[PDB]
Amino acid sequence: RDNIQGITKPAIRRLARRGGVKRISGLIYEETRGVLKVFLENVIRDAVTYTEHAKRKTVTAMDVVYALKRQGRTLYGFG
Amino acid sequence: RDNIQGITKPAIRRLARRGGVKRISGLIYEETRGVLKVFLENVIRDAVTYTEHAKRKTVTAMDVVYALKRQGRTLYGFGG
Amino acid sequence: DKYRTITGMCNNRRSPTLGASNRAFVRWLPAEYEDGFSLPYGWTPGVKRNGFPVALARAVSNEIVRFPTDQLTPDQERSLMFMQWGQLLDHDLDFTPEPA
Amino acid sequence: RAKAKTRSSRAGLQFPVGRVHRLLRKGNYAERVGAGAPVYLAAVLEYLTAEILELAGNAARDNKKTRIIPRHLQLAVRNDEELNKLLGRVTIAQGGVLPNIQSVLLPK
Amino acid sequence: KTRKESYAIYVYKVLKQVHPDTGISSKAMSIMNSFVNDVFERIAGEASRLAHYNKRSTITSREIQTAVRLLLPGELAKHAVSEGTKAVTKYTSA
Amino acid sequence: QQPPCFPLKIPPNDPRIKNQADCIPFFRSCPACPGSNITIRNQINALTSFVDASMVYGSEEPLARNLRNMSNQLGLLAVNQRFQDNGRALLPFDNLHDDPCLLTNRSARIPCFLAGDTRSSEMPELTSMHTLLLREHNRLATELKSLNPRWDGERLYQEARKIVGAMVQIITYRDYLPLVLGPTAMRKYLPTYRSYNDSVDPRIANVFTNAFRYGHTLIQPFMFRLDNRYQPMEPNPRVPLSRVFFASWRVVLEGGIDPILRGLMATPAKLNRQNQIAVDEIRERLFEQVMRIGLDLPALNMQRSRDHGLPGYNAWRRFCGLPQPETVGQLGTVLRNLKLARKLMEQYGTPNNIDIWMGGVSEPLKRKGRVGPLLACIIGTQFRKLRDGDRFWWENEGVFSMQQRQALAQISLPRIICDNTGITTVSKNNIFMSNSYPRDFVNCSTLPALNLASWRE
Amino acid sequence: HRYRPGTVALREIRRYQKSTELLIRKLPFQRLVREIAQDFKTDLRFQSSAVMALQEASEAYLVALFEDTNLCAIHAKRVTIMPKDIQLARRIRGER
Ligand code: HEM
Repeated sequence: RDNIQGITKPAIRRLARRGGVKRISGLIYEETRGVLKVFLENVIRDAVTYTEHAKRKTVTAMDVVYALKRQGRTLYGFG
Repeated sequence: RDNIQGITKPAIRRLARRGGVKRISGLIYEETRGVLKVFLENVIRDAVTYTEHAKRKTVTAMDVVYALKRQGRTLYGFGG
Repeated sequence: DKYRTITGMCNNRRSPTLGASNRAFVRWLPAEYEDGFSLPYGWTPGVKRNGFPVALARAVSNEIVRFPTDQLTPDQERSLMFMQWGQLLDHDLDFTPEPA
Repeated sequence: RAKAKTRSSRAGLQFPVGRVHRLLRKGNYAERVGAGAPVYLAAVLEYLTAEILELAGNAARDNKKTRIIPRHLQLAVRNDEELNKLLGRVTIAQGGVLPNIQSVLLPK
Repeated sequence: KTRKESYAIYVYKVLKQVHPDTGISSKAMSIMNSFVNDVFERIAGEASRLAHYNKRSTITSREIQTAVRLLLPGELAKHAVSEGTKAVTKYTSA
Repeated sequence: QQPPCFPLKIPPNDPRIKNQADCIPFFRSCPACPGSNITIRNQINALTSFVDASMVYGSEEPLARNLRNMSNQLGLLAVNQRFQDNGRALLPFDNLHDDPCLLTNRSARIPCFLAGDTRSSEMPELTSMHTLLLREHNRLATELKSLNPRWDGERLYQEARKIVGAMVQIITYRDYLPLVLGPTAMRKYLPTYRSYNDSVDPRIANVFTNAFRYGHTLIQPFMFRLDNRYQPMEPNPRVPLSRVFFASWRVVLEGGIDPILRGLMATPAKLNRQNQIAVDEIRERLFEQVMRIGLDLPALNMQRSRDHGLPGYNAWRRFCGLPQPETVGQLGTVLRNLKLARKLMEQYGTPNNIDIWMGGVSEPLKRKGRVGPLLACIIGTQFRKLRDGDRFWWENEGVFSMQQRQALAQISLPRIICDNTGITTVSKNNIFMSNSYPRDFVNCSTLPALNLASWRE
Repeated sequence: HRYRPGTVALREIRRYQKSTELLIRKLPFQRLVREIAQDFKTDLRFQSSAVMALQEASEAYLVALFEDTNLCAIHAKRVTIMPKDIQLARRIRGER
């Protein structure tokens, strides 16, 4: 499953526009996809560890919140 | 009481050499002095708060170690 | 390429014959011989190696390896399955044939 | 009463299981502490200590020294990816820095 | 004089296990003591948080195992886990 | 002394061989390119340099075909047609011009067995391991046929072959290597697997064949067999190792492979100490019955190291990155022993001349490991190359499905041992570490089996 | 005799990356620390270990900052470090 290509080029352009970027080189889309994959791998690994410790099969929002918080990325709004 | 000039230009140049810097502009020294003063002010303020809570008058090494660990700058070798 | 080949052929695309069976070993260091090409050390009597005589392997085994058996010390953290699996894995990896 | 034998000897460790248990009980971590938690913690701490000490001793030997100094600990930690990730935000006193120079600055 | 506890004799025993002919200075022993204390506090704090999340009131070896999995990076963690298990089983046998 | 013979000359005052004219038999290895003089001699690897369960499936196509069962459509592997251990399969027999198995005992008249390797009958323990692997493959094929009845015999054979290869790889790289190298060397030389890498040479190095003989120092001088209660089985609970060499009749006619496996699981190995290298059973009585005179396994090791033209101890110390001693004091510092360094210097004269096996087994062992730093370096490098250069690695993407990976990761040696034969009580956790009855044994009615339900097509 | 510019600089880089000592004189740093602490509490005392720990922390911080500054300077196709590089490194690090 090659779902990393589901994060399209216009989506990355929108994320760059929100960040204040005016001109965009054509080689940053693969780089952004790699960066996003690394970040997601770290957070999801921590969340799945938290889920497995509780002997559950469902990844809850609290697991994601704890996984983010333990990386210094506290997220407000999901409990 | 202008002891911020005790951090001489050769000392800043040595610190830059240890960091791998080959050529140094002439205005780097005042900027480095300001940066060092800011860092020292933060750490010493935290250390003095820790000392005052203990109702002491000397700033021990453990107060400095705790003050550093608060900022996320753990230091090994002094204290425990 | 759904399964392995018995001979291990064409496993590497760059060099299909690399890693297969019935080929030469890889030399991590250049070989040393008493003549320089194929003569083993100790073949010709009186030939000194690096200014020193070549020891008899049986003599080395006699003086250094030999020890009275009655003070054998068993391993307190390993079983004979350790030795058996080591031997089986070795019989997997390599086998150097010699002329009959 | 039988001869007292330490818990760390039963687990075959060098780090103290009893002291670690006392520190867990007195440290305000949880209301109760299991019987096997101190053994696990002592084993993990001994493993990490042995790893870093082995690397530091190798670094000292490469320098033709006999005694480990903070420089050798810094060289051991900074030359290992996992240990460098574990101690990313840690300063070692009298450790120095890892010798590197950017390729741009070298004469061409 | 008040006794000051430290992880000095145990670090020296481990060092003699690894490098029997290598010594260690005083600054290096201070650094190793600080390292042991730091890792102990990190693992114990993570285990306490894990116990609190699941509404438990006991720190067990499963909490310590999960804390080691979360904190230690990559291969290190795996080896650490093995060592820890290797101890508890032995401790149970005796 | 004419080619291809390189006999071992007997030194004076030899405790065993008084006749100095006698020489231990020894044959040089087959050259890679015979008939040349301008090319440096190199040796031939007769087997595939991969962990592919090739001890039972053969490395040559004619032998590989001969091993399978062609008289059916179940894709099984041929077993012995005349002997069975309590109704369980045994290895198929082999025919040879000169069979040492018959020479061991004429009255019994059982020839050597046949498997993927010609050395599968040196001792009953290796034959027991081979028979266990064969039984496991046959049982896997049967359960795959019951699981998938539309499948053909060739498909069943290939699938069970893949399963057994992945099983061997998992067991080795997860249980055996950490107990050899120790945590530090295993972590240094075998880091976390990333992906296949075709720029890596998986060929077996020449030194490895001499650096993997460290196991000659773990050999106990006796063979132990235990009954169903892990008690000394009568007759002959313990047998000298000189009388079990090539004695294949001890497998068919002496209760089968269950007592041998039970003895292996519940017997401590031998600890390698700097003053206790190897026992006399393999040093003065190796292959005593088959050969005219007993062999010397350590002396054979050094002689074969010389024959292959391998460099000295210091060359490998420099190659691996360790300090290279030059004098007696430096050698004593490296070995952490003064008597042994003095003996090595009085026999060789310089550390540059010490054989790789001698230097490897004379070094102090690592922490929680069974080899010294140099042997650890060589072995870890070789196994890292084998893992990273194998395109059919069990962890490689596409070789196995995700659910198949999760099913495979739960396998274990005790499960196979108590599932493919009559033993019920087996050791727990690391089978290579548990050697005390009954403190660390289980009933294996608790540990889970291999879930093949992910193999539905 | 005279060395070309940038040669003694590289020699100094190699020299100070091998040592572990402190590169700031101890007395001026102690005076600076006391002057800074004067603004929080009056008539304060310092253990010698406290001043030594402060010096170690400050030197490590400055060396790391100069490494980041060198990276920023090289990014802009330059060899000298300017105050703008220090400001960029600090702003990206989150300090400003
Ligand atoms: C326990 C009883 C064992 C016996 C009686 C035995 C016997 C032998 C003999 C006679 C040789 C040929 C000697 C030579 O010319 O090099 C040999 C080869 C070898 N053995 Fe063993 N062995 C035993 C166990 C082991 C173990 C446990 C290992 C490894 C863990 C091992 C590894 C090797 C290797 C690497 C070779 C070289 C193969 C070659 O170069 O063709 N052996 N064995």
